[PDB]
Amino acid sequence: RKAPAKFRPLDYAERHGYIRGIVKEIIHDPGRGAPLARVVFRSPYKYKQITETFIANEGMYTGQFIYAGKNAALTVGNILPLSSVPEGTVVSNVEEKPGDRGALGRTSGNYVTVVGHNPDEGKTRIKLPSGAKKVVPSSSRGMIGIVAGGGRTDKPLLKASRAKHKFAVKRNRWPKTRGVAMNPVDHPHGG
Amino acid sequence: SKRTKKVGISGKYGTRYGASLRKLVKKQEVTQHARYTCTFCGKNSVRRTAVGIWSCKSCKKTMAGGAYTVSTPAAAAMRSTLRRLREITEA
Amino acid sequence: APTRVTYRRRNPYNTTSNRTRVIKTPGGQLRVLHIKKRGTAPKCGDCGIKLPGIPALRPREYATISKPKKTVQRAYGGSRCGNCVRDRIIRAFLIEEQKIVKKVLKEQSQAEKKASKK
Amino acid sequence: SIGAKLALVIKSGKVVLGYRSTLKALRSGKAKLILIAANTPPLRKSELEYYSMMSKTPVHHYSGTNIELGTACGKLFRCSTMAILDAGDSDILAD
Amino acid sequence: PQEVSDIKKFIEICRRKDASSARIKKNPKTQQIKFKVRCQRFLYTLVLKDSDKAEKLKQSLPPNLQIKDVPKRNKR
Amino acid sequence: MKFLKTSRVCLVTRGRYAGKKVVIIQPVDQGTKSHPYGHALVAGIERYPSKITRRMSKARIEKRSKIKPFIKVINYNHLMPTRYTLELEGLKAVINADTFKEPSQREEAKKTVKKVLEDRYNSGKNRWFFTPLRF
RNA sequence: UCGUGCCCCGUGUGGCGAAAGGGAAGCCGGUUAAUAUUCCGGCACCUGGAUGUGGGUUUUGCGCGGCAACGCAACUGAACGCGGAGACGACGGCGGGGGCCCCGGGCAGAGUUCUCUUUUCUUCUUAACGGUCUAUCACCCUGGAAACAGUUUGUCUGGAGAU
RNA sequence: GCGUGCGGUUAACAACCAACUUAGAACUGGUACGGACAGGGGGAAUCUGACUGUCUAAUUAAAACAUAGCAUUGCG
Ligand SMILES: [Zn+2]
Ligand SMILES: [Zn+2]
Repeated sequence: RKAPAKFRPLDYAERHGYIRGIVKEIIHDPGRGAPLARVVFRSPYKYKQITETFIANEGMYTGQFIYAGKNAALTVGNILPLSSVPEGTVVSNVEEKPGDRGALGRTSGNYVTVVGHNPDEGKTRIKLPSGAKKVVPSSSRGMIGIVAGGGRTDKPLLKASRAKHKFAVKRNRWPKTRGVAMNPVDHPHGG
Repeated sequence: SKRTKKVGISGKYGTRYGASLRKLVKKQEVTQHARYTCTFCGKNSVRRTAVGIWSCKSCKKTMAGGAYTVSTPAAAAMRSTLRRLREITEA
Repeated sequence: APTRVTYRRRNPYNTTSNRTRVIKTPGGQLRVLHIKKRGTAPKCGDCGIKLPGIPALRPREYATISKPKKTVQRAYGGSRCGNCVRDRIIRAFLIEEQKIVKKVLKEQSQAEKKASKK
Repeated sequence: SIGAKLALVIKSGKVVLGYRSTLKALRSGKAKLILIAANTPPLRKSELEYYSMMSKTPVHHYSGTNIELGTACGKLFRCSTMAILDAGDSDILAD
Repeated sequence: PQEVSDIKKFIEICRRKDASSARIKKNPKTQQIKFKVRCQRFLYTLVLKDSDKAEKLKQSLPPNLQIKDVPKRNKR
Repeated sequence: MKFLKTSRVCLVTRGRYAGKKVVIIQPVDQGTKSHPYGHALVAGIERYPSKITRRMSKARIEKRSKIKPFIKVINYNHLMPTRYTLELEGLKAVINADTFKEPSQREEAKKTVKKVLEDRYNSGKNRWFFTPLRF
């Protein structure tokens, strides 16, 4: 793992217009089921370019121009505030608050559905992958589309070694000893 | 000259893990090892690099896709209703 | 004839910095010779292909050879390949021409809008 | 209609298939029509459009891929772009 | 070590200031004669066919340069 | 209609002069024995004049307005034609096929090309030809 | 020069941590009771600095040639940027190279020899560093392929231009 | 010695060079012939744990533990 998967920080260009970036690499991230996309943007304030790391939606490719901002088009890979999208649009890496660089719908094959808009108080009702309903500020950004790599859990692991390889790069506890297989000093289920 | 009658690519697992689990893993293995026609250059050279990543050997384009297939039916349906929503929004 | 050899340095492990080859000396004796790692060909910054005409050396060895040996006499020579340079030239020309065309179309639309308003 | 017209042009008139021969026809100035497939790379597409603009040659954007364009030309290989030098008995140029 | 293939270059090398010494090696089995001049960085060798003109090249060599014939045994 | 004619402005895409702008002196569509393909005899700019600002002195302007030319036989496949045209009376038959067989004739041809191109540049016309392509 | 000022830039923050990771550069011969890629002889290399000579470039001021891939002893290049190298898994078969093993002839030496054995055995070597001519991949030019062709042990490649 | 324009696919022929496998046959010794060495006993069933793997270093290696698969609960 090199860099965290975040949006750009919310700046003037994304607040008032759009900025174009180019997808240079689509890379594998260890411990994550979803591929990442490296996108290069211009810095509006200096000559040097800025490289960002997004969670890649399905259909994104190297050499593609994506657009991030209020006036960006409704196209897969583009990053828009939720106030700029119609109802029924599915998005990924949705910010809980504007500027948190994305929190919801991040794992492979998952997305967040924009259910409704309340423009009077500037709120947006969304549906999460767990089925929960949520209200977020309408200026929260999301990337149009579905996170790539879906159907990963359909394949059986079939082998203790494949489970071991999955969890060794993830730090999760493996193998797992049952509590009832333990002595009473170790677990409340012990004995 | 068919060498196995049903196991196919699952013959490498022998008699282990159960018939149903071998049959379930077979479909993912076949799709994830197949070659696919590139949508950019038209050649039959797109193969899986890692999970969710599909690369074309000829034109060197790398695409984010499904875990074991280049495209997901949910993603294709998403593209269709996205194009409908874009037409409604623009018009 | 004794054919078996020893390391000539104090590292006894077969690491990537411990590469040896066998030589026969003018004294008629088999011996090892510690060798460096192979050089790596420079690669194009756009497509990643190996750049023709450029030697493959360890990085500090390039400081010891002259400029014409480290480059190709062309724009982006020794950094980008000829095909990628040609693609850059054609793309730059065509995109600037399209920018002029779009500017002309925008000026015509602005003139039409001004005439409609007036 | 464009497929039937292409078949008639293949039967009666004269064509060249492929990028380099299409460029040679545009340079010679005897090219009557240029067909460009949908999945042609945009840089090559812009270059072919610029060459046709210089030579005053019409351009048709074929909606199929290079596979479909090769099949429509009646070949067993792909074709990203093609040039019609003689319409033959078809009316493909009058459009 | 470097091999010089041109007589004019060899004469310039022998006339250089850092030319400390020179020696003549005779290989009668191959019928050849080698003129070796020791400079600061390199030892320069001119290889010739064993001939009277090759012998007379010694007179065209500079007089202040010390010139010695190689013995048959290299005694330490 | 043919466009690879005399006074056509083209871009060189391969070779040591890749990216430079040339004007076609003579088109050879049928080819010759030495170059059996469609090619062109061109004159172009190797070193573009530098930018001139309003506070520069006259000596500095004269120094920075110099042009280094070149002449070339080039394949059609290594040219990118442009809609621009550069009509120069002084470059009419400045080079031929036998110009490239003698080093001194190339020198005289390049001197003539330098004089004509610097005259046109100082006139202020055809600014696209004298600005370098950025790529 | 209102002489005791003004301008530009933004990225942060120091150190330790590998005699198996990364990494500038040395080979051969001889030598001691005991050290040796360390001593001695010969032949080299790297890094840094200063300043000459030759050669190069320039009166078309910062080289020339090749369609091209690119070549050639040189052949200006600050700020600010881009890129490459350092820099990378495991396993399988295939091809090239060094070394070792094996076979034959020849000179010299040694052993065997009741009989046989033109016999059995031993030495026959060439470093770093350089010059020069070559070496799979790949790339360039011509040209436009179905009666499809090229092609690996392994079926990949070709109008996105194959043979 | 190369350039063409031809002409022909019995080179299906000559010259030179080279190594290891495979099959077939006669003859011949025999108490032995993978002659030492090296090197599965096989089979019918029952219980039991799916399998590969792991532990009580110094009395227990197992129906114990783990494992893939399955099910439930909490968390926006
Ligand atoms: Zn492709
Ligand atoms: Zn490239």
